[PDB]
Amino acid sequence: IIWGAYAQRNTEDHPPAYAPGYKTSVLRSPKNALISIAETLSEVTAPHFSADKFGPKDNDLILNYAKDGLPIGERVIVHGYVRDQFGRPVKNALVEVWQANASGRYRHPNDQYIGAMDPNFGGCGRMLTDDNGYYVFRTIKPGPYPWRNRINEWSPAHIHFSLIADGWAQRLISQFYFEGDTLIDSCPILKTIPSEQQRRALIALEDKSNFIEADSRCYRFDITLRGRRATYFENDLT
Amino acid sequence: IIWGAYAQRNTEDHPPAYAPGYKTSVLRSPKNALISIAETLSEVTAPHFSADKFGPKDNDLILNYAKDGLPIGERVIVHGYVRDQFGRPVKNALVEVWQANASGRYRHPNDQYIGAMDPNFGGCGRMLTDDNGYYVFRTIKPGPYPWRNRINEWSPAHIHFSLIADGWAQRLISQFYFEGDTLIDSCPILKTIPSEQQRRALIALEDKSNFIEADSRCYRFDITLRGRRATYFENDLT
Amino acid sequence: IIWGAYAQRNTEDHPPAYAPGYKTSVLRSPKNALISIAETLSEVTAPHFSADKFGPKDNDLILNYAKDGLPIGERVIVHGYVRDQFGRPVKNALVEVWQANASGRYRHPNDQYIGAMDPNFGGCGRMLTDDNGYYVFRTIKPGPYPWRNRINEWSPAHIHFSLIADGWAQRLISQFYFEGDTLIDSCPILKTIPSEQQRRALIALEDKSNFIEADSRCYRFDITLRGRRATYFENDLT
Amino acid sequence: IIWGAYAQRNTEDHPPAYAPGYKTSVLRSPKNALISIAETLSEVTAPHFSADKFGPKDNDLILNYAKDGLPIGERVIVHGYVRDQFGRPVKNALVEVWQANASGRYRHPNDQYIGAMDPNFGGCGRMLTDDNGYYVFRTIKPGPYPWRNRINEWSPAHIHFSLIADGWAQRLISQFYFEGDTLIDSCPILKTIPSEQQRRALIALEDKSNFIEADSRCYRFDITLRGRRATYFENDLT
Amino acid sequence: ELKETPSQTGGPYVHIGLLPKQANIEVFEHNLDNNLVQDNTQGQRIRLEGQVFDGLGLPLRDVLIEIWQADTNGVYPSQADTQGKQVDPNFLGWGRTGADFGTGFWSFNTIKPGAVPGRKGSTQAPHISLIIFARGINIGLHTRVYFDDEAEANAKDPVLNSIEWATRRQTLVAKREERDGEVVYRFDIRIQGENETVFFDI
Amino acid sequence: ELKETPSQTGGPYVHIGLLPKQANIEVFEHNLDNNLVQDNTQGQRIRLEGQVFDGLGLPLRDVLIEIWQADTNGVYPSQADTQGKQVDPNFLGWGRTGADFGTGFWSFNTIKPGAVPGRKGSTQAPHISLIIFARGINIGLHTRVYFDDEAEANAKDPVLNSIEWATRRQTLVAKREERDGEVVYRFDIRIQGENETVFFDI
Amino acid sequence: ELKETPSQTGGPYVHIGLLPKQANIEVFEHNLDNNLVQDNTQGQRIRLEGQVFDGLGLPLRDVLIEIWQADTNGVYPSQADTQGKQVDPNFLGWGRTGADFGTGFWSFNTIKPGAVPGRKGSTQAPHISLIIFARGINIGLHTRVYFDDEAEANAKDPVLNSIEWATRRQTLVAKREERDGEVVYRFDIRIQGENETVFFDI
Amino acid sequence: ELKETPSQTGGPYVHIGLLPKQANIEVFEHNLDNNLVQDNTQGQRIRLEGQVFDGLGLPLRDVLIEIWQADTNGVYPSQADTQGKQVDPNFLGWGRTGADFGTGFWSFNTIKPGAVPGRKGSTQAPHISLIIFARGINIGLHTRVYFDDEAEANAKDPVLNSIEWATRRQTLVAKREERDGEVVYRFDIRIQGENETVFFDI
Ligand SMILES: [Fe+3]
Ligand SMILES: [Fe+3]
Ligand SMILES: [Fe+3]
Ligand SMILES: [Fe+3]
Repeated sequence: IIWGAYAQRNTEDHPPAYAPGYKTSVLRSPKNALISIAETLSEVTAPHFSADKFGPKDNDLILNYAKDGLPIGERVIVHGYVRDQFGRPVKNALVEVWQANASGRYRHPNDQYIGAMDPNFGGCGRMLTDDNGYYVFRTIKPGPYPWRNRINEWSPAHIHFSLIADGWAQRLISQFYFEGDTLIDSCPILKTIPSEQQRRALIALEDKSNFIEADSRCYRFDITLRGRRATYFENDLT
Repeated sequence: IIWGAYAQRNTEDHPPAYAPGYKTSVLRSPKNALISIAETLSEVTAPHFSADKFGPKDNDLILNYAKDGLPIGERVIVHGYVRDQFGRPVKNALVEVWQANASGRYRHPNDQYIGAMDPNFGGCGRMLTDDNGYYVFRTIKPGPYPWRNRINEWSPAHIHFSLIADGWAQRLISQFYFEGDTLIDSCPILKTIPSEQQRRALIALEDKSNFIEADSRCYRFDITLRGRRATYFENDLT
Repeated sequence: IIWGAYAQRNTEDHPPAYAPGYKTSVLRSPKNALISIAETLSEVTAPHFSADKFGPKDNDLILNYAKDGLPIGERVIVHGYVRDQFGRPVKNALVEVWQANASGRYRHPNDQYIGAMDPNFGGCGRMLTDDNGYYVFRTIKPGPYPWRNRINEWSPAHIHFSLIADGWAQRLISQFYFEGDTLIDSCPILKTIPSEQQRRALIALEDKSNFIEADSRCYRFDITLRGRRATYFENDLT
Repeated sequence: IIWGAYAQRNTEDHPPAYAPGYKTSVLRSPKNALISIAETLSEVTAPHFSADKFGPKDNDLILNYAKDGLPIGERVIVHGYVRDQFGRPVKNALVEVWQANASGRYRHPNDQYIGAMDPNFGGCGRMLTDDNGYYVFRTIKPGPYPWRNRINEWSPAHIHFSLIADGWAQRLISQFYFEGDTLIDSCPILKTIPSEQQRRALIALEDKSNFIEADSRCYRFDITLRGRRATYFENDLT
Repeated sequence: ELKETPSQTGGPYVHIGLLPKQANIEVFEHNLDNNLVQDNTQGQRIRLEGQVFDGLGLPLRDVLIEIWQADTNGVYPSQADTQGKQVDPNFLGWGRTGADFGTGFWSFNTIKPGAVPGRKGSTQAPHISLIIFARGINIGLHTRVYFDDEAEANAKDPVLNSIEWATRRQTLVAKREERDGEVVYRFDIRIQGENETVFFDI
Repeated sequence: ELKETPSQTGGPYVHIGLLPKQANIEVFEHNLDNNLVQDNTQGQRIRLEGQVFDGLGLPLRDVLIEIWQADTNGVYPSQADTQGKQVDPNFLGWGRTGADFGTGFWSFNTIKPGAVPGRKGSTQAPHISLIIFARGINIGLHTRVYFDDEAEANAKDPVLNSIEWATRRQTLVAKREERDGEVVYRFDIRIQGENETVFFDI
Repeated sequence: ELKETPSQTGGPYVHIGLLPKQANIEVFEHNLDNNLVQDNTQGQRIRLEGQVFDGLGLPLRDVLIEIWQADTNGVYPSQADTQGKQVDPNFLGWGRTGADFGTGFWSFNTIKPGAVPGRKGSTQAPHISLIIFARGINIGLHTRVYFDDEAEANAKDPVLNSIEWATRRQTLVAKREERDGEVVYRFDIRIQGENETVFFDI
Repeated sequence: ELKETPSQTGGPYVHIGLLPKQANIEVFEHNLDNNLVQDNTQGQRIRLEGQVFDGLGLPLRDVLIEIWQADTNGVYPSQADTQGKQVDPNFLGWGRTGADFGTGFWSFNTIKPGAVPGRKGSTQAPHISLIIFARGINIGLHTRVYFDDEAEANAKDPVLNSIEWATRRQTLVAKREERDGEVVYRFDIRIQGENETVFFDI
């Protein structure tokens, strides 16, 4: 198999840069249209991270920052598969995640919300997907939180995530929400996404058969990245 | 106005005593049918509690047990109206509430769930309804929790409540859930209720216009008790 | 009752500042997003106007400018209620109105439309709402008129109105239309409103039971302003 | 992969022990609720049976009891896959089957139905599933039969089956029916199953492409057993 | 018209909200309890005690009980009492207790109530209204406690006579005992099985 | 719950209903105007004036402006003021004016307001709340006017400090001038473009 | 995800498929039976016997029983056993039998199992897992058999201690007897009624 | 076929997950950073620094930047590189940094990349691929950094020549400076307005 370029990003499946309902995008979006280029080796390559450097608790947000007890909050496992748009598994991709604690408070110098800080919770983790594209991490479910867009804006609970995979063109940062959160229908950041089916692609689903008795609930969330086409005739990449 | 008896409890609007899906009801339900009686002064009277005895923080579960900081979790206000079945407001009724903390852990000697205890949260409060039947309290939203019925049983988040109002016949204890919780469709205790419309009568609704910016969300939950009929002819109560 | 801030204005329920179909908005709309602030005493207070200053004909547009006869046109009474978003009546609010005459001609130096001027009609009135939030005025129904947006633009008949009520945050100017006017479906100014249900909130309804025989028709039009939340815990307004 | 416990049996997907329409269940069902336990090595292990002990005709009910001719009746092949609830194949599981002959008569001392016995048919077989979870056996289609529940009760044609697989918790005995049998809608034993979709999970389907010309028809029937969850954090099984 | 909010079990942790001191939570200054006798309360002091048993004959160690009763003259301390009589001013008429976690015993300190008017001019025998809440119990179970030393009044009681299976009437009569000076009435409640206690839909 | 009635532009003829004298209509005996100073009004008299410019830098010659402010002691003449302080009894706190049809200039005669409490115990710097209505403007635009001679108070103002793009804060400060005895504050509003004035959603 | 195939009663003729020799069908050369002891099997030989009774106290004469147990060192002969210990190589760990058609008696010849690890580092007392299938029984009923001569180990067993109604724990203890040299454990199962045997959802 | 998961802004707290040390969280032993130079890394060491400005010309003080580049011989340290050449074994090719919270300055320590093959036999001029994530930015913005001392190679670069508005090509050229021995390339990014930096859809 000789790989060709990644399929073009479908701009209609993502939010636009300029989205006036999310106020800070007004001064942080370009006025010019993006310039599309034909891909080169630069766009189809990406770095490799070795599992050797990762700690044993890097994907366990319940224990990785715990000092003298456990963090307060709802114990949950999140797992799923990362695939490319042609359904192929994405192997050894770097998944980094971050989130607020159970109060909706982020452990960050710029977050001064009154929601209480939890001395035993940090809110960040990472892991590499396996050969089947599978990933799993454990954490405390985050609480929704208020932020200033309109004065009484509130975001539904969410976990932020980032992926660095096989090609630089696949680079993506997004966030997923939890099935049934009533704030999903009100969020201006989620509403920057044009279509209802793509807004639904960010909702993690309750996975009841995988709950662990007297311990933790479980949510299922799959991620899809751009995929490469195979070449059978001229290969102009180089 | 001369008051007569309370209208009969509609047994089809409540769970049955024997409900095999909730295992502990099998040995704790009578085998005989209840004996219905005609009401007397005993059933239409009830005690009166004075607001004088209540503390200033008795309806503030965020601060009433706080020692050296705030409890961890989602800040929420819950409010609503208590009415009788004929729509009349229920005034000066005693509403007592209790719940688990943000981890789904109850502050009780018999709860040993691994969900973490929160040193600044107690989980109980009380208040009297006002002349319009209105009540309001503030708390941390409780987390769902596992319990042993089937081995992997989980209850959706809920706040337990109790009401002592104008007549002993109105005595009621129940619990309300939060709009959108996906565990509501799976709970064997909620499923002891026969009808879908009554299961829905226990769901508190998101009240977005009453959220407090950069502070707390708000849920609306009304409660309906049995009501007395007025008498215009013979009054046989006495 | 201790009042807290007004609920946040729902921007999705109003037109956007920039609406290219209404041409003059292109150079008169800010490019930056509005900055939302937390309310202070400045935003929750407003002036008080005394009924003592008002003339006996200030709400009677049929007679308040009449000199040697009555104005020509369709005699109509318009009445309704002003409430806040929580349904509470808005008492003693200043309602000011203005409109074109029966020809669609405004009594203004800058209106040169060929529709004829009516020597006995002025086109402005005012009144204060009563304790139930009720208001009533009498006038001549205005005629629709052409204006230059696209060259053949026509607006359906409408009466402009302004309200100064209890808080500066409630300050509002809008206009209402009359049930059945076919131009309502074509107006670019009405189409700046996003949703169909809000466009319908500006339509006054025929109120046949309140027509006065051999005299005047009647239209019903209610107005809703922003409402204040009550506070039961911390009061940070001051 | 470190295996954890089997997912909990969903009691709502099976018949209840007490089902008064199946009369013999009235005295053979416990009055107490089952006690759910957390699984140990005892519940997740099971015996292994070697294919070496099995005869060449153990899965051929047409020939395994034939003495001086072939059994009378409809020649059919039944095949399918055994999977766990997560879709994984169940390998080397022991499947044992039994059934009445073409007359609806069982070869058992306690069956005295007038339907004729067939000297060349026994009615029992067994096989182990292969690595893909596949199984196949050949037999004579059984006839429906009368039995005493109500006096004129009749069961649709069925083949009884039993599975011993990887964990004792998966132990199951049931029976499957044949597509289109009109008695399926009347059977009190099939009606002990609560839901229509689970009643349908016991119906074997006609598999026309797999019929063998001038020889035998074919039915397709898959079986699903409980499945184990994988563990990625604490493993408390031991 | 509206339907009553449906009942749900109080559950095993009902103590947190209704008897916090039993769950070791000190958050209220005034705590509701099982002592209905104040220093100036009128009437004869009595102790009411017993256990609640399940269908296996085992006691419920997590049950919560409340009682409601009239004062010594048979007047209820409620605005809904229409007798036009003055009620004892130092009497709440209600109390709440929880069974002990290890033994299942429960008790109340109260006074023996006076007789209360029944319907249509009748007189009810002295009684205390009692309700039970616990894990496994979906709707609070209502019953009444009558006194064995009021046989004459019990024989004429309208509610007891309204139970047509006469042998069951005795499950509602508590037994008087005198533990060195103190009068005690023992009332065991059997939720299910033989001698099952009568429960009412009131 | 109900949704707020949606806004619509006041349009080019807004004067008819709100400033009839500017449209040459005499129908009211008492006309609302731009003079907030009565003979007994307390405080220092100041004149507030400026122009409103569109995106081409041209003035709006049909804009209508209103202002709302506290008295000299920072008390609002509104029942919603909770300071418990007596307000100047000869002060409406509000006025309305229209830009001149030929030049676009607008002005108000008022007094310099005193400082008003902010949230959570803070103090706001002296300011006047202002709103703009005109053809082309779909919803009245809210802004505030602060005074350049109150630099100390402005530097600590909660609302000004809540604007994270600091360079924009200066668009809200009017410039003090003294036209022979009279104190004048010039405040030009730029709806769009460079140095665009900050507008608030209040 | 898929739902488990629903259970159905094995019915009165379950012997045809699972114990053909009891239904007088000779079709298999190797027949599964109730003898778990092979010549080289390690451990003490014991006989397990009893009857299964219905709600009228009558024995089930058509019930089929299977048992699953560890070897003498408490290791299961299953690939799913994770102890890392060698299991007795001459032990299947499972057997099946049917009650006699006339008396309802059933028995197994097996060995007494060794203790098996429980969860979280605990140790379970010696036990045999048992399941019952029969006409009238819609889903096989699971129970466990413990031994009365292992009182010390039974008192610390996690599963027995997880039954909160303590009086029911004794229904799971079989009684040791010694029929001239042979050790026999009698375990009667009562499906319904008084002393009903505990059944588990495993 | 599946659709790509939609992008969402990284938000103001993106540091928690991607640069925890900047948010004062010590939880990882190995932290990803902005230093791509290891002791044995080949090539000339250079520093890349600048600021990212918004539409008001103010710097973004919460932006996160990553870069991806080839080694000194123009080979990428990725299995997807098909040149058949050996890559520097002591070079990750990627780094991540965050703008300083008070000044908005960001920098990387890396080496100057060698030229990489372009499509159809062409040669690309030396460049570094860069992406920007921040509050207000819904999808990471991709751009490239070229070097002003490679004018000859830049004039023939396929991607730069594919920008038809030639005046915009210069926004992608960083300026070389030499801070006492060290080579520094200054590359300021202007998200919006005059001299807006070219962003690519790659
Ligand atoms: Fe976030
Ligand atoms: Fe609960
Ligand atoms: Fe108009
Ligand atoms: Fe059968």
